[PDB]
Amino acid sequence: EIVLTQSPGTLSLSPGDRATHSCRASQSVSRSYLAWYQQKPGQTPRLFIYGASNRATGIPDRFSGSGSGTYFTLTISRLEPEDFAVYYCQQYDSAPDTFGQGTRLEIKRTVAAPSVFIFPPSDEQLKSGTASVVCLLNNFYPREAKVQWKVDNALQSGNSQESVTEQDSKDSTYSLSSTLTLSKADYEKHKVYACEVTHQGLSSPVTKSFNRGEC
Amino acid sequence: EVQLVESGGGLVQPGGSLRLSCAVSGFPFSSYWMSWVRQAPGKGLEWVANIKEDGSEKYYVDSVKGRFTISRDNAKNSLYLQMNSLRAEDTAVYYCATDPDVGLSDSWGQGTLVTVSSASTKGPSVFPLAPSSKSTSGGTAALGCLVKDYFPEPVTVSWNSGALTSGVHTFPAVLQSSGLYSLSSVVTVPSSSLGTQTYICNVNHKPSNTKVDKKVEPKSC
Ligand code: NA
Repeated sequence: EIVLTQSPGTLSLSPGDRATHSCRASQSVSRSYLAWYQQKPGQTPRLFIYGASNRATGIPDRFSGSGSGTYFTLTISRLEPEDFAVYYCQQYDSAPDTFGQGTRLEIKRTVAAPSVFIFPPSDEQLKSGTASVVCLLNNFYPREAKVQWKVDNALQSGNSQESVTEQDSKDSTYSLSSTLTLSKADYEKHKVYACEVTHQGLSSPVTKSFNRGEC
Repeated sequence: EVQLVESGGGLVQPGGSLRLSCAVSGFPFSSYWMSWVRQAPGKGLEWVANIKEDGSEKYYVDSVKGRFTISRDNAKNSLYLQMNSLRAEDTAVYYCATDPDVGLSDSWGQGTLVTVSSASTKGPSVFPLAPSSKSTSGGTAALGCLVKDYFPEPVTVSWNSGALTSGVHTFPAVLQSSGLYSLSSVVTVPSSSLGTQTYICNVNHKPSNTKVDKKVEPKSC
């Protein structure tokens, strides 16, 4: 097969910047048979460039492709915040019509601290024997954040899961959910539920807490 | 408009089979080579198979040769993938994909998730996320729904029947130790609204034919 190797694996740049995505082939590929796709999270890939250098329909002028032989690039001349994605190259000269492994393009912005919210378990859920406590970190940048759960001031380990949204298409921030899962029995035995957040946008870590039962 | 509409995926037992369909409109389907491409959860795109305009030539990746068959029905502007002897390695979103020389950005289907598992479909429990009044301290309030204990993916969440989109964050699902998924969907809203506006999350889990609408009632002291 023709192996396509993309570089870099990850690229992080600000609006206005010029982004360069490289695609190297293990053997020569005719220009007529190199494509580039943009894939947003959880979305169908869109064709952006075909025949190495032609823009597909609807593709803005800031996207361009070039190259021949064993070296190809996709350029974004002037990045916009909506341009975050994984970009893939593909050759379609000879089967298998292999894809590169993708370059993840992330959009840089200035530091933004999270707003923190905490949600107790619902009475509906407690009827089922499990209690979920949710901590929300809203609209922050960069992605890296530490979330620690404490129950009556005891640090929890092994009983939480996190996930993070894609970047906001306009302002490039993330949000993050952390869910602590306890038995109902454990939840009802304790009073103070706290999520402590460490993030570079904060001057000091923030703790958001509730007492079980409060209005 | 150009459309490539896929069907036939979903949950399937190991060793089983699925028939994927892709109905194309808005360009001359019969003039193009077509392909299937798949993407395992969290992984890259992998080309699977392609087929000539008239069906007379086709190629497959080694790992599917002999057990997947690509075909087309030009009279119905449709592409198919017949998938047999399925394994966990085949779990992926499968896309129909037009020859890039079509030159159209929207030239792939919407995807269909194939989950190769012996487990049953299970619909979600939907619980409200309402913060305490005492813990709500300033102007913009968060609320949400916790969509817990479903299988397989995916679920869809909307707010107020699609009327509310600004400030919505529907998180990626997490697989729990139980082997069931959980997701939260949150929205931030003006505190001033909490009294005079209803917030309902609309949850659809097509695999189990489960639709739940949950009213999220705010807390006050
Ligand atoms: Na393979």
